[PDB]
Amino acid sequence: DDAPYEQDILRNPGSIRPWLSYIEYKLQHGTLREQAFVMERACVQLPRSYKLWKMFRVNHISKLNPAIFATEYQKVNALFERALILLNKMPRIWEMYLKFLMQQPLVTFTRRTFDRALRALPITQHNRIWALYRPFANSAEGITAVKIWRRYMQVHPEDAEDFIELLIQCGLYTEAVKKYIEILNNPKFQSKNAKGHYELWSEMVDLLVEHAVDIETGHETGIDVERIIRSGIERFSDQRGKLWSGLATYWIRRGNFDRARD
Amino acid sequence: ERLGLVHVRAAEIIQVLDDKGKAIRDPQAYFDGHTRSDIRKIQLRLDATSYKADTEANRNVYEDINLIVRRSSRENNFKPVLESIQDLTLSEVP
Amino acid sequence: RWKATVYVGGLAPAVTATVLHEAFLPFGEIAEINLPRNENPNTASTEPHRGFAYVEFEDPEDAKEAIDNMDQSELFGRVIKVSA
Amino acid sequence: KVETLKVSTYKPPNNGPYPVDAPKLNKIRFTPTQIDAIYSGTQPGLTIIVGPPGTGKTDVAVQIISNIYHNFPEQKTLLVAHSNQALNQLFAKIVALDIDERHLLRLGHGEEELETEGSFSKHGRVESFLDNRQRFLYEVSRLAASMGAPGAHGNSAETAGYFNKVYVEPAWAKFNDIIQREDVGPEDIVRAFPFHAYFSDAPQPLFPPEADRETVLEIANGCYRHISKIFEELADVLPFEILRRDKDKANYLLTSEARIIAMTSTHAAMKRGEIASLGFQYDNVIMEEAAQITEIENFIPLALQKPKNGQMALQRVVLCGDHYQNSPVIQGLAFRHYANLEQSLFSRLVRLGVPTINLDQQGRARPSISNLYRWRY
Repeated sequence: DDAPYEQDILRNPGSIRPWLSYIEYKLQHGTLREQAFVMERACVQLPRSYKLWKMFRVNHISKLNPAIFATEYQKVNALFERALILLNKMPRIWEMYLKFLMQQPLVTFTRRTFDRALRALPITQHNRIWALYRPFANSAEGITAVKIWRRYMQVHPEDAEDFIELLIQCGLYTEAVKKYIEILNNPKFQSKNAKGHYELWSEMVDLLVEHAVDIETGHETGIDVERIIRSGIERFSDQRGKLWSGLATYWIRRGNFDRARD
Repeated sequence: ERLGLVHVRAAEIIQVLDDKGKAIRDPQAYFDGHTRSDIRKIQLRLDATSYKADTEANRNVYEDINLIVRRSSRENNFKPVLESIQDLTLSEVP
Repeated sequence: RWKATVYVGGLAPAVTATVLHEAFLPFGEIAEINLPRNENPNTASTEPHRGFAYVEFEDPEDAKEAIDNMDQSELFGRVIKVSA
Repeated sequence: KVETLKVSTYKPPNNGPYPVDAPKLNKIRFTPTQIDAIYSGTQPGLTIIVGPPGTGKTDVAVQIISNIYHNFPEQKTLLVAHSNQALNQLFAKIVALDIDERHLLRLGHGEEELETEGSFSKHGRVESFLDNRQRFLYEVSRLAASMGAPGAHGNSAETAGYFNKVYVEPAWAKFNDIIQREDVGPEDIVRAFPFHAYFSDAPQPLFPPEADRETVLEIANGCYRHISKIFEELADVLPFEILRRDKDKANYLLTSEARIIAMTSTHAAMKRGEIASLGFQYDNVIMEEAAQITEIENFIPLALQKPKNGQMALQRVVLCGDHYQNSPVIQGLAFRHYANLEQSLFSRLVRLGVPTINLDQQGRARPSISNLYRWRY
C-alpha cells in the first residue's frame, strides 16, 4: 500500500508533496506506530520542514497520554532538541518546548533552555519569550526567580513594585534598597499601584526600619541611611518629623541608642 | 586679580551641534563639505557643586562668563582619575 | 489567493526571490514569490527591489505559519515584518 | 639549598596536519639573569626586573606572559604599559610568540593608530571574530559536504557546534573504540579514520606507510584537535553572535572571553570605575616602565577588581622597569622636589630593599655605548 508513495518519495526526495500525501494516507488508514515511524522518517529526511515536523509533534502530543512517564517525556524532549538543533530560529517551536517544560518538573533545565532561547532568538521575539518566561518565575520563586527578574529589568523595567515584593519575600533587602535608589533616581517611573513619591519614601523608610540589621551600609554598597534620610528632610518638609522618627527607629532597631539620641 | 580673572567654572563637553542645533552625524563629511555657517553650539554639563553654589549665592557667574578654554585630552584626563582614587578612598581594602 | 499571500517588508537589498523561497520553504510550499523591483528611474538608489515582497503559499495555514515565522524576525541582518 | 631541577619532557600535541597549525617557538637565547627573571615572574608573588634599555625587558615580559597563558588557562593576565609604542611592541612580540588573538585584547582610545598587524581594539577584535566566524563556518560547511550530512550546517556557530556534537562525537567515540580494540592495527586505524575527506587538502600522505601505530594515532589526534579547535573557536565567537550591541560585545569580551587584556596606566586609572562596575576577575598583573609611571597610577591596576573573602584575588605582580631611567612628567616644581611625587613604586621598592633581578647583557648598541651607560649601571 505504501509502495507508490515510496516510489514518489524516491522520485522527488526534496519535495514536500509526496511526504504530505503519504502522511495523509497513514493518518487516514495506517496505525499509530506506523504513523509515528512515517513522520520520524519524514523528519529524518527533511529536518528543515517545519510544517511536517509540526504535524509530527501534533500527532505525538495527541497520542501522548499524560499518564505516560518520563521515558516518553524525554523522548519528546529529544525530538524537540533535534528540531531546535536544526531549526533554532523558530519562536513557535521555542514556545511549544517551553510549554512542555512548564508541564514537566524540570525547573533548572527549563531555565537553561530559556537562556538558550534568549541566545538564539532576536529582541523582537523576546517580548513573547519573556511573556512566557515570567509566570515560570512567579511559580518557581526564590533566588532563581530574582535572577530571572533582574534580567527582566535588564530587558523591560516596568514592574518595579512586583520586584520589590519578591525582594521583600526572599530576603534581599540590600538589593531592594539599591533598587529603590536606582528607580527613584530615574525620573520617569510611574507606580502602577498609584504610589506617589512620598509613598515610595515611606516604602524605603519602612523596609529599612523593618530590616535595619540586614542592610549593609558603606560606600561599597552605596547605602547611606543618614544621608538619604537627611535628603528626605531637606526635600519633603511636610513629613520631616516622620523622617526623623524613622531614622531614630532605624537606629534603635540597629541598637545604636546613643546615635539615635544624638 | 592681576590678570583680571574673576570666575572659573569647570564644564563637561557633552556634544557639539551645528548652527541649527542638529547632531553632526558624519564629522568627516562635515569637515570635507562646505560648511554653511561658522557658528556652532556646544551642549555642556556644568559643574554641579559650582552651579549649586551660584544658585544659593544668587550671583550671576554664568551671566558674567565670557570665555571658554579647552585643553588637550592627555593633560585634561584628570577628573576620572581623581574620581577613581576618591572611590578607592571610600573603599576599605584595595 | 490574497489570504494565502503574506507580505514581507523590511527586507535587505541583498535578499532575493530565491532567498525568500528558501526561507519560506520550511513553513510549506510557496506558490509564488513576487519581488517589487525599483522600476522608477528617478530614484538614484541601486537596490534591486523596493524592500517589500509577496510570498503566496499553497495553503492558508502554511501562509499563516510563514507569517508567524517571518513576522518581526531577523533576515539578512535586518528586521523583516511578515503580515497577512 | 642546591635545588634539584627534575627536568621532564612530553611529546607536543599535534594541532593538525596543516603547516599553520605548527606552534611558534622562541628563537632568542636568554641570559641566566633573564631566565631567572622569567622564573620569578612565572612563580607567584612580586617580581621586580631592573632592565637597562636593549636588555630584552619586553622579551622577558612577553615570555612570562606566554608561559602564564600556556600554564594557566583559567587565570587572567593584565598588561599595563606606559606608552602605545610599548603596547604595540608587546603585542608584536606576542604575535611573534604564540597567544591566541581571541584572548588578546587591547584597551585604549579608539582614535589611536595601531602599529600592529592586527586591530586589537574592541571593534577590531569584533571584526576579527566575525572574519574567523565566516571562515570557520565555511570550513564547517565543507566538513558537512565531505561527510554527506543533509542540510547546510554552516549557518551559525550554534548550529555548527550542534552538528559537531551530533555527528563527529559519536563517530570519534566509535573510532576510539576501534583504537581501544587490541586486535586493530595501524592500517585498520588508517582505514577507520573518518576525516580523510575533510583533510584531503592536507599535504599528502596523511599517514605515512612506514609510520607506526603511535604516530598514526598522534596524527589522527592532531586532526581531531584541529577540528575541535575550529569548533571551540566557533563556540567562543557564538556569544558575540548572541549579543546585538557592540558595547555589550566589548563588555562580555573584557569580562569573560579575553584571558589577556592590555592597556595603559592612564586608561586603567580613568576606567577603574567601569572595570569595577563590570566586575573584572584578573589573577596576574604584568606591567612595564614602572619608573616612568607614578605610584597610585600603578596601584589602580592593583585594585581594579572587587575584593572578596577579606582579601584580593591577585596572585602575581610583575614590575619590569629601570629606576635609573627618567622620572614621570610632573609640571609642579614643589610637588617634584618637596612632595616627592616624582619617585615611583619601582624606585620606592628598590630603596626599601625588595630583591630585584637585574639584566646584565645589552643587545642594542655598540660596545662603546654599552660602556657609556655601563659606567652608571
